[PDB]
Amino acid sequence: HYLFDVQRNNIAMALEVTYRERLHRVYREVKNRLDYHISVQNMMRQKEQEHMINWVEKRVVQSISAQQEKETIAKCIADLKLLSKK
Amino acid sequence: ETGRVLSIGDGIARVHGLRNVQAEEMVEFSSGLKGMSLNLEPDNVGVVVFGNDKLIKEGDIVKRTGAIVDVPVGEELLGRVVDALGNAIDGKGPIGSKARRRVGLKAPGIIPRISVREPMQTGIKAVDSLVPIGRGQRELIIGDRQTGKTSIAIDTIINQKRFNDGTDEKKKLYCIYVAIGQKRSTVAQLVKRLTDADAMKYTIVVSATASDAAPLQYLAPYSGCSMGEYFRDNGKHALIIYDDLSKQAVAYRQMSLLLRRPPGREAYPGDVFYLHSRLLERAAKMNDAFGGGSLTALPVIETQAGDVSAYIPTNVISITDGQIFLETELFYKGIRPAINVGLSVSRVGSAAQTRAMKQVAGTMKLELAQYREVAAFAQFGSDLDAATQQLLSRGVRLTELLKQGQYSPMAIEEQVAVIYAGVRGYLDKLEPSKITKFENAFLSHVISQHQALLGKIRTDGKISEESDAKLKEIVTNFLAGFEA
Amino acid sequence: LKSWNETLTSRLVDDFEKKFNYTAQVDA
Amino acid sequence: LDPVQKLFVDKIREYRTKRQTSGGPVDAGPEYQQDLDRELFKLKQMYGKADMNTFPNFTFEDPKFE
Amino acid sequence: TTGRIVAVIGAVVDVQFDEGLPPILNALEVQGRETRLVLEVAQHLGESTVRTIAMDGTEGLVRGQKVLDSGAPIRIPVGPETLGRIMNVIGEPIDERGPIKTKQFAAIHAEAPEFVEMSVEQEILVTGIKVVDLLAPYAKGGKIGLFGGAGVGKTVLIMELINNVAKAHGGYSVFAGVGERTREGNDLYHEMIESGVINLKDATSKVALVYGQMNEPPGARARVALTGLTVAEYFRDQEGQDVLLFIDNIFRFTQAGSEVSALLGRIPSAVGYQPTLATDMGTMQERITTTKKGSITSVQAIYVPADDLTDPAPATTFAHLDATTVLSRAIAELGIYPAVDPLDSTSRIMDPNIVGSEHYDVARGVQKILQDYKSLQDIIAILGMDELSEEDKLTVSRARKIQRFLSQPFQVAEVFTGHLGKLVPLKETIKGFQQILAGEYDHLPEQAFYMVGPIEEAVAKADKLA
Amino acid sequence: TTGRIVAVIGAVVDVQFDEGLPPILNALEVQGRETRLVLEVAQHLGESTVRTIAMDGTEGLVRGQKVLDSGAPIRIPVGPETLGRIMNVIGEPIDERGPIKTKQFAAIHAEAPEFVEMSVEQEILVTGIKVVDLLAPYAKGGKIGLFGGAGVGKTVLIMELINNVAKAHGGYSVFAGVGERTREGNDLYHEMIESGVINLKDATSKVALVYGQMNEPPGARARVALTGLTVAEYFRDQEGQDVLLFIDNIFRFTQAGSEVSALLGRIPSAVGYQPTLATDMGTMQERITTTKKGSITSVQAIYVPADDLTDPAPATTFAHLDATTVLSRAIAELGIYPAVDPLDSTSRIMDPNIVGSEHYDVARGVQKILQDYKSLQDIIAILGMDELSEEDKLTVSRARKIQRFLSQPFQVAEVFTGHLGKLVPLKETIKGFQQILAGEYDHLPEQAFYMVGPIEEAVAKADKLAE
Ligand SMILES: Nc1ncnc2c1ncn2[C@@H]1O[C@H](COP(=O)(O)OP(=O)(O)NP(=O)(O)O)[C@@H](O)[C@H]1O
Ligand SMILES: Nc1ncnc2c1ncn2[C@@H]1O[C@H](COP(=O)(O)OP(=O)(O)NP(=O)(O)O)[C@@H](O)[C@H]1O
Ligand SMILES: Nc1ncnc2c1ncn2[C@@H]1O[C@H](COP(=O)(O)OP(=O)(O)O)[C@@H](O)[C@H]1O
Ligand SMILES: [Mg+2]
Ligand SMILES: [Mg+2]
Ligand SMILES: [Mg+2]
Repeated sequence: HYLFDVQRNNIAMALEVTYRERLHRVYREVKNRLDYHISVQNMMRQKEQEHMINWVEKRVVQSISAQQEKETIAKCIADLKLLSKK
Repeated sequence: ETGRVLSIGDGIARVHGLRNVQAEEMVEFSSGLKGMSLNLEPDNVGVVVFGNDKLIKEGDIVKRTGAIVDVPVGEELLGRVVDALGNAIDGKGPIGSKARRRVGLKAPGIIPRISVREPMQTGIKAVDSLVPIGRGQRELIIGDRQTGKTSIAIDTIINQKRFNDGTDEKKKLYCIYVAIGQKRSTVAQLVKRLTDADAMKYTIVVSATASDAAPLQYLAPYSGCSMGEYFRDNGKHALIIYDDLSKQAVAYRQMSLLLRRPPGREAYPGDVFYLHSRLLERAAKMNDAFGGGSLTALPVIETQAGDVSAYIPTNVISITDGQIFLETELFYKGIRPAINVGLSVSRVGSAAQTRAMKQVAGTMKLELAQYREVAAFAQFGSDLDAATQQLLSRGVRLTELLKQGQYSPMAIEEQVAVIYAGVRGYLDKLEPSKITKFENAFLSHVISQHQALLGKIRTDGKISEESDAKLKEIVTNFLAGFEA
Repeated sequence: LKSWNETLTSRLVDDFEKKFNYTAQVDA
Repeated sequence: LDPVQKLFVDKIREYRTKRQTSGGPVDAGPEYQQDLDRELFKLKQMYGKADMNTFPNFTFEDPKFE
Repeated sequence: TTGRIVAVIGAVVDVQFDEGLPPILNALEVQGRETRLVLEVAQHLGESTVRTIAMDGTEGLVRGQKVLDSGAPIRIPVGPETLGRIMNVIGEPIDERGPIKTKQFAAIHAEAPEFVEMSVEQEILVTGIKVVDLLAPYAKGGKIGLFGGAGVGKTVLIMELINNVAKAHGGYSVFAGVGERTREGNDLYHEMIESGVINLKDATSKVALVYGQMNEPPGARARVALTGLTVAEYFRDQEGQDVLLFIDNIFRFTQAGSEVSALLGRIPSAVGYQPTLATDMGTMQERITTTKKGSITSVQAIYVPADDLTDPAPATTFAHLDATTVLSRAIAELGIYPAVDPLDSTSRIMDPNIVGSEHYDVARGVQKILQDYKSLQDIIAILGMDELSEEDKLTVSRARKIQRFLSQPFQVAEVFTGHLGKLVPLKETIKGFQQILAGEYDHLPEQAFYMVGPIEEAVAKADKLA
Repeated sequence: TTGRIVAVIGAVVDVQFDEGLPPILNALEVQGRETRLVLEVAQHLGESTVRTIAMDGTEGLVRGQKVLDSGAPIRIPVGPETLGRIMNVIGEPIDERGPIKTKQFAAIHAEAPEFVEMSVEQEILVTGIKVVDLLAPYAKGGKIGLFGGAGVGKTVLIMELINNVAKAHGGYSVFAGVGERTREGNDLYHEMIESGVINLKDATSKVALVYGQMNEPPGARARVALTGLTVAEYFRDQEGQDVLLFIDNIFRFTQAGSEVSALLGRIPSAVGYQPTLATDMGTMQERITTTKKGSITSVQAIYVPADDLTDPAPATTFAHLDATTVLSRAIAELGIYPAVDPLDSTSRIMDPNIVGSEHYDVARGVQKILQDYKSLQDIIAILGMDELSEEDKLTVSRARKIQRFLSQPFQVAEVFTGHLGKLVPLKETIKGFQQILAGEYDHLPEQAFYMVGPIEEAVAKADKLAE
């Protein structure tokens, strides 16, 4: 019964492996049905904050191009270059 | 502060200006791109771009850094994965890089050093008995593709768990792993392998791959060196693995050719030797007066059809303190890890084993280079005298011993266990086709029974007539209990 | 037959937290 | 170091009129929406296509044999 | 703006822009021909001149002739309105079915998937080809390489795979024909319309075709590998889908490189190839990959010049694959099709933990007897079979059967084999060999195992002879 | 005068001079370095500019940096106060022991000992290594060369040489490691302080060390050997002494020359060596010689690139030797260290009128039988051994004995071998083989000759292996 017990410690081991699999199923399903929103909020806070910090650009290119009083704050800060360096 | 771009193409930017730029000094580009000076010529600096040179255009602006090229260093790197410049790329936010070492460091001259005495264990029976490495040694892994060249270097880091998760502060070995030329799909799959077996923690992994620019592969193994230079120059033990220098060389060739430096053999440039020479010297065994710290280096080379005449493979062999050859032939033949004993050498010999190994395998390396030749002479079925009838009657069994699984190092103690089994002639009467189901038992039988004996040999690293005596029965207490 | 013997030896958040909690060889 | 610490302020006199202007992601135009749907498909991929708000039922399977 | 041709040679042209200057990679547009002649900047020579690689014939161009910057890379149609359509290297369509009206576009060049995006998902992909499955299995979403010299049967094998794989496959497939036979395209097209993977009637088509064959200029062959690349890329990313990318022949990409590198003005490297063979490749190559997002199972046929497996081209490419199948003339000349070298084809998943150590054990057991036969190969050639020891006389006979039972009549060359096209499932593959190896069959003639399906057809054959 | 760097690639810096164009060979001085940088002048491109090799790395230089015409060729600490001291490429000491103290200095670029100064006297220097002495004895005060592919035992041999020959020697020795392993220098320093040929205390040091390893630039390596021989050239010409000059590895000289040659403006020649591999070697081997004034026994070790003894480097080296020991991979691979090819090794003094008819007749007899065995070698191993003559199974038997008795446990190789060192006096070597040859041991089994010393020590292993 030696040729007959490798099979009796195969079935007592081929069910040890399927009953462990069903116990990590619920994890791979449950923790997933919400780790989803871990991402549906991730692309959301970033993307928005892209358009948000980028929106900065086009309102500052409007601040210098417009505002002729933002051509005075030009010669300003810049003449404070020549000096310091020397 | 710096000047113009004369012309750009193929990662080579000519620059009209930079008049006070240091040779080998890294410049920076208009688009925020770090470059590098390499050709200081009369009327321009040829600069090797460290990335996509699409962004560059004629006329852009190049500005000095003043600095020769450098990288992040120190324990703040362990467990990470950084590109060739130190930058993190495993998406875990920057490293704590207070320490910043230069790549272009020359190697330790004569005095700062001391004969390599410190056993750097691989946990691979084959290596640790017949071609043993030691801390400060350069041992080359060379072979055809898919021969097992990497599952060497990996099995070795994965072996350093044992020592790095303990107390003894000398037996500890931090690992760097340069990955030059490979595909990310692999670098990754490999980190995953490290991580799983839990070794990633003590292991930098600098990675400059296929898609990375040319100078970035040129530089990668140097960077990964500086990082390992720290660990030695500050009294600790590093093992860096360049995988592989073959791909690196190719990269250096590209830069060199694009830089218009007239080509030599196989198109490589003249200093293509200097390249690997200098890098590989930087691994040393520092003498006490300098830290006692080490840098063992496993460079890796890949051959074509076995051709070790190839410019490169001959160069790197002339450099390293010995090497392991691989050979697909042995591989499929069953000899995994495929090694070719007779052709593998360790230029440090026993000077880098425990006196425990030495006693089971110190004149068995010049024995499996004669039992070799003395079974290739009397291959045919005839007659041979009283002396050479036995050597064969042994060896066949012995080889079945260095036959080893993968991702499953062994601690030196156990290696001495099995090696003892045969070498002292406690297997000299067994059918080779079993010598594996055997070992796989007699070693889990003498870990479950005698953590005793292992305790001693593991610690004092030797087999006193004491230890030996116990063995002399634990063995015998097994052959008669199976066949007889 | 024995190789099949050596592979096996090696192996809104409160609506989810409240809802979270072969022998014919004794013959042939 | 004294004519630069206030130019870094042209950057939150806007950061201001943004992280307060409610009424929708500002001035979007069409672009803003479409893309926030493509990345709503692929992010709905690695996981599955079922209900992400509910707790999944459970179909089970017997143990195979080699 | 505008600039002018000042130098022309082959597919390399030199344009001078007085105002402005196009980034390296900007598709230019020649103004003066009845044919869209895209150039593609690749160098700034200085003196406000750039150097470009054509994407078509340059007969006609003149020193003079105006060129307009496009302000962008070469950009092509992408999206689902490509499936069923044949498009060329610049996106233009060539199935004479109007234009390819499509929402978006992509450029052919593009940076490659960062390290974080990689995925270590290793699951076996069965082909029903005995050698491939038993000894070096393909991996789902893996890179696959078919190495062969002229005529050893790469193209047939890629076809059989396309059949045993992409026919019953819920998911998009892209086929890039890079510098091979134009008549092979015409052939594919029709073969895929009949079988109905392409449908002229609907948008039920499951495949996109990108073709730039061995009749087009270097530039075109140079690039088209990437056009088809870009397409597959989309279906992976903006669709998180299962993509099948077939290329034939990826070699022609490096080759074409070589043809141009000469006049671009690089200094020649080993064997005359371009200095930039490893990266030129590796950039392009590392885009073909399975990421966290989508998933590409790639299958590239790789030509080997003069059968030299060390030629830089084939030689470098090996680095990039997860499974390789190498074809030897030597084998094919013994009528052993498919011509697979059992001791030279490998997969990074022949691993018991992945394939189950019955598979891994029958494999390395075949791989052993074979490589044992191969060692005797020399003495058998000089002294003859008889001088072979008794043990060894066997190792041969068994091996020789294995050798023969790896042959498998493909469902394509039903025309050359005449024999009916078999497809063998992993089980009966692994089984049959195991038996042959345990020598249940040392009583059957060799032929009995040549060109069959499962081991039954073997033992079965052996009878019809008797 | 003063000069300004005009351009810099890798290891080759061009420089421009307002007035004082330095003559080729003239060592130049780079002003502004945290460590000394010399530039051996190499050519006049014209327009007051000179191309040059750097004797260290050019990391840092800058277009216009200040360079000064040191007025004359590199100069070194030639003299007696070099013993026990580790010099280098340019004189600077590097064992950390503060300036080498002498007021005699010589340029490392000399001419070469004219015809009339040539000494024709040659007498057998016994080494106690059986294989060399039996078949290719070295000669007191002659050019010896150690040929070897990588890993075949070239360097170990030269150790066991400096151990034997240079210890029982009361003259001066100069070992210069050109281009090889830094590990191996440190390694020798300490063995040579354990033996105390170098003594840190007194002044009894008998050994000058010059060093420039595989970690240094092409400039360095190209000239390290020019230095170490300037050092041993003094101890010859002055003392009239018996100077032992060891080099390891004279190959790295031509390789080093190779690396820069490209950048110097050379169409490459065959195998891609400098078009000058030939003369570069000549005007430099022709200095490592023996004049009437003094004698220099020289022991060079030559790398054979890929083992191809025809590779223009080792190939051209052969002309410059008086006795060549050539090392074989195939022999080493059989465990027969020292892997000397008893049929590719040659001495000028293997003349019966120099070594006697007993010696000669005995060497040549061994050489013969080994050659004959080599001849039966692919009959037997593919067409049945016992199909041989009676005469032949005999010349095989003895041959394999002779072939193994030729191995020696080296004293510096105990670490590898496993047997205690050894050393056989010439006449016990001649006798040993003469016997084996004569048929006197056809009864003792093979392994008994493998790795023993004097012939009797094989009759020892003859019973030890028995019972
Ligand atoms: N000791 C071993 N026993 C059984 N299989 C092994 C062993 N070592 C390695 N392998 C297998 O052999 C293959 C090749 O190993 P690898 O380390 O990548 O060699 P390589 O020459 O570095 N391959 P490459 O990086 O393409 O050159 C693997 O996929 C392994 O699973
Ligand atoms: N798998 C096969 N089974 C039986 N015969 C084959 C097979 N493959 C090729 N042949 C025969 O040999 C020829 C070559 O097929 P093919 O697949 O086109 O080789 P190839 O790899 O494409 N070389 P090439 O297309 O010229 O670059 C066929 O046309 C057949 O007659
Ligand atoms: N005298 C020897 N006896 C036994 N083995 C030797 C001996 N000499 C060299 N070997 C073997 O050859 C290897 C390399 O020696 P080495 O002289 O350094 O080669 P190289 O010729 O390139 O300098 C050694 O590490 C050793 O294992
Ligand atoms: Mg590898
Ligand atoms: Mg084809
Ligand atoms: Mg050496």
